[PDB]
Amino acid sequence: PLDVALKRKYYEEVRPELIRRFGYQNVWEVPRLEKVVINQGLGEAKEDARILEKAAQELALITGQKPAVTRAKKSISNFKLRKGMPIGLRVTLRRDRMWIFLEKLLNVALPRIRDFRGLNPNSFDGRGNYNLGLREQLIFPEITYDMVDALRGMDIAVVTTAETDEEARALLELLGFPFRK
Amino acid sequence: SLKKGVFVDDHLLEKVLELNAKGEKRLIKTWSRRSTIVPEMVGHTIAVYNGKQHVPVYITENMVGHKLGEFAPTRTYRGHG
Amino acid sequence: GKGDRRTRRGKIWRGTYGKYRPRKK
Amino acid sequence: ARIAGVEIPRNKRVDVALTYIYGIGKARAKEALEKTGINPATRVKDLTEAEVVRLREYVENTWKLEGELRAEVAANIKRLMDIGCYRGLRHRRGLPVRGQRTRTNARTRKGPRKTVAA
Amino acid sequence: MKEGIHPKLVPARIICGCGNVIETYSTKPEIYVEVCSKCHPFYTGQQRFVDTEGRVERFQRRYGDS
RNA sequence: GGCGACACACGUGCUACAAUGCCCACUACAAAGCGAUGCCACCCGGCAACGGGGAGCUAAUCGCAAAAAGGUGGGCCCAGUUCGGAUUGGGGUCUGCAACCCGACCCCAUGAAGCCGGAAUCGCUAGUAAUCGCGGAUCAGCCAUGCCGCGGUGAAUACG
RNA sequence: CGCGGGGUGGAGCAGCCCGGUAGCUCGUCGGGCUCAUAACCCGAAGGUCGUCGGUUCAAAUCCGGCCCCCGCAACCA
RNA sequence: UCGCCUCCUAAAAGGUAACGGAGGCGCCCAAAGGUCCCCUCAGGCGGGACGGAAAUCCGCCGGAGAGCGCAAGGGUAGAAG
Ligand SMILES: [Mg+2]
Ligand SMILES: [Mg+2]
Ligand SMILES: [Mg+2]
Ligand SMILES: [Mg+2]
Ligand SMILES: [Mg+2]
Ligand SMILES: [Mg+2]
Ligand SMILES: [Mg+2]
Ligand SMILES: [Mg+2]
Ligand SMILES: [Mg+2]
Ligand SMILES: [Mg+2]
Ligand SMILES: [Mg+2]
Ligand SMILES: [Mg+2]
Ligand SMILES: [Mg+2]
Ligand SMILES: [Mg+2]
Ligand SMILES: [Mg+2]
Ligand SMILES: [Mg+2]
Ligand SMILES: [Mg+2]
Ligand SMILES: [Mg+2]
Ligand SMILES: [Mg+2]
Ligand SMILES: [Mg+2]
Ligand SMILES: [Mg+2]
Ligand SMILES: [Mg+2]
Ligand SMILES: [Mg+2]
Ligand SMILES: [Mg+2]
Ligand SMILES: [Mg+2]
Ligand SMILES: [Mg+2]
Ligand SMILES: [Mg+2]
Ligand SMILES: [Mg+2]
Ligand SMILES: [Mg+2]
Ligand SMILES: [Mg+2]
Repeated sequence: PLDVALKRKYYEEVRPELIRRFGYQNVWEVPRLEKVVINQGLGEAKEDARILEKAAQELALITGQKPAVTRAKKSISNFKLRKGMPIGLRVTLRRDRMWIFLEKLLNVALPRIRDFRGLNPNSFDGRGNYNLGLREQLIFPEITYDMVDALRGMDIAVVTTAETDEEARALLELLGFPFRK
Repeated sequence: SLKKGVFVDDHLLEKVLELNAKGEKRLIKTWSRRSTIVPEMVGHTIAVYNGKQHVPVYITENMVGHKLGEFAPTRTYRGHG
Repeated sequence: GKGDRRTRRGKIWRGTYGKYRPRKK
Repeated sequence: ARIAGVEIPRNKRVDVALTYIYGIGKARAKEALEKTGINPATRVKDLTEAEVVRLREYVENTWKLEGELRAEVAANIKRLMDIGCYRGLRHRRGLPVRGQRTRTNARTRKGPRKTVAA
Repeated sequence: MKEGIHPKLVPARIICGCGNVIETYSTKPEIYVEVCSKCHPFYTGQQRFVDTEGRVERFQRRYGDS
């Protein structure tokens, strides 16, 4: 679907606010938002390669994409880890499917997080992308809670064309990202 | 606890109410650890007694409902080894 | 059991009275 | 279904299944049951999403609970320590706060025993 | 997207302490969300319900009347 | 102020680990002792501790008093749980010149170890052992689970 | 100098060979039995593997240097 | 100690001794082979639940210091990885 409420909210009322604030000679110079990369690192399923495809089934359900699997770069002794094995799932979502996911994340998921006095605002990476991570997977609407065998969280990479943190913050703020200020 | 109550020994309650309207305030040593503290105690430095000597205790506003002896410990420990 | 002061058994054992063993007859 | 925080109770009884929340039990349970006017002998398994929303919305709103409660008891203790007070030292050193006796069994608050020689 | 191997992702409706989020466009249409914060209970749309800090406040208050 | 200390070690005990059990309601049956510087019916306020009031008793003459287990009914459905209530947070009550060190009690929250205990080891031969409650001395109050007593129910087993 | 073996809880000895895991007796500590000690029983603690380097994902283990130990040898002159 | 490979000695062709200085081989791989197509390292800094010097993820910087089954050399990402 090409409609998707947040996409809109970005175009009508997020873009202009940004042009009003920083002020921009070019339509392109104003920050767009590409690539939410979701990544589950799991040493948890290492010797068990079965547990994994459940986690990928879970990730599919909330993303609408099947993740691909990442495999161990080098071999490390101290926690098991032959250089062969699967460490975790990683899904790239952009372009619509991205949007429909961030919407759900803003209006349902984070709200459901126990505590949550808001998203940490130091996680901006200095060139203006943002990262965060979640402890449990059941904070999502598509997860039924009786389909959790074991908790696994993840890492989320919000990538943005904004050259700086400040602008990147502004973009995401205006989209409705709740921040701990 | 008490309530119809809030007991404070008149010894220091004197010299404290005194150190409010004098305009000057300094170091005051009481044996009264049974008393309660504040509001006009705050900012003052009182030396409470543990049975052995008088220990200076700086008075701030979350020390409020507490007796003075709470900030002047009677025993000496530092563990066994 | 006799040590739960929040019950009839506790209160009796401790000899006391309250919401969990109110005095009536 | 789930009340404050996540805390899903289930099956069992309802007025019992309410204990399983941090901050609530016995009394506070039997209370919110007639102040939302719900049968306590009913089982959380089955009941109207109606009596479910009345129930969540009451509890979550009346008193503070798992997240903010824990953090509030947390903060009290922090205050007791670092103010320098005597209840504070016994939190600092992991020892019993209210009278009692440490020459012998404090175990609950001292840990397992750590034996030494004679 | 490679055809096979995939959740449908069809338009939905969805629920909360609030009304519906028409947005949806998710797998598995008709979902029920326990509560959100936005929809403005519980933090955003700051309610500050149940509110804390009372414990420095209290010790000074019932205190000096007695 | 300390005798109340706490890395630890021992003795005597209380409470348990549950369904011959826990909870709530209703409903029975004791004895011995204490009390007009005290015991306090009954009414009211309070969820309650308790606080107002306030009659009777120098006491087989009024009070402590409810005995508890039991009985009946209902609930819990084998779960670290309606088991178990240690710890801790907050809120109060009473005594007392005063409850920080060091009080007892009520309420809200918190709910720990514990699923019958290694080697070892104690008591008990009948109205006993188990188990259930009650009074008193000391005493302002109380760390009593102690002690000295009172009755309720009430086994097993001794070839030798 | 030369060739061969060794260095691991307090003591004595395995494990090294064949990379991943450090065990055995005794001592030590806490309980028990005894009037008491020993014997005896029930529990526990304790080693970074001489050392410095290297190899590997990983070194007590494989490799090199150095330091001690024990043994053998040092003949025709 | 004795055959074989790498480096130095070796005096800028080749070659060149010593009981000169240092290391390796006596295998291995049905994919670690042929071809076509694609992809590009290590490291550092910043961000990210369990994740720690390091598992996985995201950003920038990083002409090769990585990789090329094993020693060393030469070579090599305009690929041999
Ligand atoms: Mg930053
Ligand atoms: Mg950017
Ligand atoms: Mg109980
Ligand atoms: Mg004594
Ligand atoms: Mg003490
Ligand atoms: Mg006892
Ligand atoms: Mg356990
Ligand atoms: Mg005290
Ligand atoms: Mg059981
Ligand atoms: Mg026993
Ligand atoms: Mg007494
Ligand atoms: Mg008694
Ligand atoms: Mg011994
Ligand atoms: Mg002996
Ligand atoms: Mg060596
Ligand atoms: Mg190494
Ligand atoms: Mg000869
Ligand atoms: Mg000769
Ligand atoms: Mg000569
Ligand atoms: Mg060269
Ligand atoms: Mg040459
Ligand atoms: Mg030449
Ligand atoms: Mg030449
Ligand atoms: Mg050789
Ligand atoms: Mg890198
Ligand atoms: Mg980093
Ligand atoms: Mg190279
Ligand atoms: Mg080479
Ligand atoms: Mg090489
Ligand atoms: Mg080379």
